[PDB]
Parts: sequence; C-alpha cells; structure tokens
Amino acid sequence: TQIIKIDPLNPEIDKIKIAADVIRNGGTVAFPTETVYGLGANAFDGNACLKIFQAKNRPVDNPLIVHIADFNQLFEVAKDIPDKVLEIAQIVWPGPLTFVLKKTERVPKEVTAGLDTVAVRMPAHPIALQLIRESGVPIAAPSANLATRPSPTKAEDVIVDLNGRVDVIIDGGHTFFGVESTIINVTVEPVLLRPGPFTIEELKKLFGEIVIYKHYAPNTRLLLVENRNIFKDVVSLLSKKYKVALLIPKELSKEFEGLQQIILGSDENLYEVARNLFDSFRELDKLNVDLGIMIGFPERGIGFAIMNRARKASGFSIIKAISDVYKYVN
Ligand SMILES: Nc1ncnc2c1ncn2[C@@H]1O[C@H](COP(=O)(O)O)[C@@H](O)[C@H]1O
Ligand SMILES: [Mg+2]
Repeated sequence: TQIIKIDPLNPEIDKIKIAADVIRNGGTVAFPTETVYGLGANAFDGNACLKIFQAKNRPVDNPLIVHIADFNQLFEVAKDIPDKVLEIAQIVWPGPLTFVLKKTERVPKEVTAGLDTVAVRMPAHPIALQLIRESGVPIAAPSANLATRPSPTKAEDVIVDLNGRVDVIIDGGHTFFGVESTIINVTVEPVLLRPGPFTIEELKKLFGEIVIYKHYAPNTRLLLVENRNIFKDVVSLLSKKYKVALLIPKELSKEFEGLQQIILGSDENLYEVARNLFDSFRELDKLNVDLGIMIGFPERGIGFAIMNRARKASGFSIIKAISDVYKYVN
C-alpha cells in the first residue's frame, strides 16, 4: 500500500493525481472526508468496487455511498430526482448529507447491493472533492474500517486497519466531524435513515414532513448512562466489582479521578465529542478493563448523531434508572 501524505486544506494536486490514477485503473484508495475516512473505487467499475468489500470483509449486501464532485455526475448515477430535491441538493452540497435516490443503469450491483436505489453525497473536504475531480468518475465508498472496528477518523486508524489490503491510503489528518453523514431517503414521501452532522433541526426546515443483529465495536462491554443524575452512583456501584473505564467530558474528570478515563471532549462543544467518539471506542478495547461506562449527551444538533452511534456501540445497554444496571451486569 502506498501511503501518501496530503494537506487536507490545500491538497497538492500532483499527489492527488497519483491516487486518482489508481482509481481510474480500478484500484482502491482510502481518503479523508468531513465525516469519516472512506475506502473508494470507481463507482462505475463493479469489479473494482468488490475490492472494497474484500479489503473490509464487508457483507456483500451492505451498499456503498457514491461520492460526486459536481452535479453533472449526480445525473450519471441518479435519475427521476424531484425538483425540490435538486433545488435543496444545490444548497447543501458539498456537505455531510446523503440522499437515497433512484439509480441509473450505470450503477453496478456491487454499489447498490442490487437495490433499485443509490445513496449519493458530495463530500465537503478538499482532498475528497479533488480526488473525485481528478479521477473523472464518481467514487463509491463506505467507511474505511475493517468490518468489526469503529469508523476511522484519522490516518492511523486506516493504516492499522487496511495497510496491505488496499492500493493507496491518503494520510490527510483527522476528519472534521467524526461521525458519518446524515442519510435521508427521498424516493418515498422523506425518511431519516441515519442522523449525522447535518442536523435534524436543519433538515426539518427543508423537509418539514420528514419522518424520524450486527455487532458494533467496541468488543468490550459498554454501558450508556443517559440519565446524568445517576452517573456517579452507577460508577460507584460498578467500579466496586469491576475494573472500569469512563467515557466522559472533561468537565467530569475531577469527579472520578483515580479511575480509568477516556476524555471525549467538552460539554460546551459537542462537535469535539463527535470528533473523538469512534477513537474513544478503539481506546476502550486497547485498555484492559471489564467494561466501559459512557455518560449521555444532549440530543441537540450533532448530539443526536453522537447518541445514535453510542446506543449502537453499547449494544443498546441504556441506563435511565440505576436499577437498569441489573440488566447488563452482575
Ligand atoms: N440505497 C440505499 N438505501 C439505504 N441506505 C443505503 C443505501 N445505500 C447505502 N446506504 C447506507 O450507506 C451505508 C454505507 O456507507 P457507510 O455507513 O459510510 O459504511 C450502508 O450501510 C447503508 O446504511
Ligand atoms: Mg461503515
């Protein structure tokens, strides 16, 4: 694998071209975006796209997201787009919002998992946008992590996961938001399939009528305490019988000094928490603890996405009342 260091804010076009040549030749390239790193291939090349599944060992029926750099490309992969959707796409892109649309005959089965629809988005990241532009083709790509690991948010995550399994890894720093793009299905009348950086607050203003057994990393048991008023007592109750790690905001560090902590960021800046979330899960598994205990965050703005990912990561081990603890531990 060729690891190429590229400036994320002012990418060296000659370096981008090296990766683009790989895409055009049917190879795979891991690249940063404003959400999480992606592993991509020529969206029109089914065989190339299968290499993505092979590198991640991803179940073949889990579809990819097609990344475009301009609207001419939108019409190459999607069709029968409602006028309102087109008008809105033109004001939210490039951005962390993915639209599920009706696909064209040019989109391979490998990309859509055989579905009649295709998920599309225009990434708001210079490296991603330039890579697509220089490649001259839309790039299909899911998150760039190995099957059972958290979505990668920094180059090191991708390297540890895919080095030796992909043709190119662009080392482009840490991703901006840290959580995957918001997904909205506009082929029905619309549904929010996944919360993300494009908040539901903003979505409802554009789409007022919007409708709101896989194991998610970490492998270490993880409890999510949504009620902050019982967090201290849940910790006291568990740290007595188990070696724990607390995923908390810096504001609560002093209250639990002595116990293993993984600082997510500040309560005054949820984007910081979102940026550090997946890597905090990776750290939890590197530590030698019986279980992780994460505190909840406000479900406003990106907080909704944070909690959505947190619930999934905890295998839905939500604690609202201290008595709930009985359900996920002795
Ligand atoms: N046609 C589609 N309909 C609904 N969801 C889709 C579709 N295509 C892709 N997706 C979503 O995009 C995800 C892959 O991108 P990623 O979450 O970054 O790995 C899939 O797992 C689905 O959750
Ligand atoms: Mg993924």
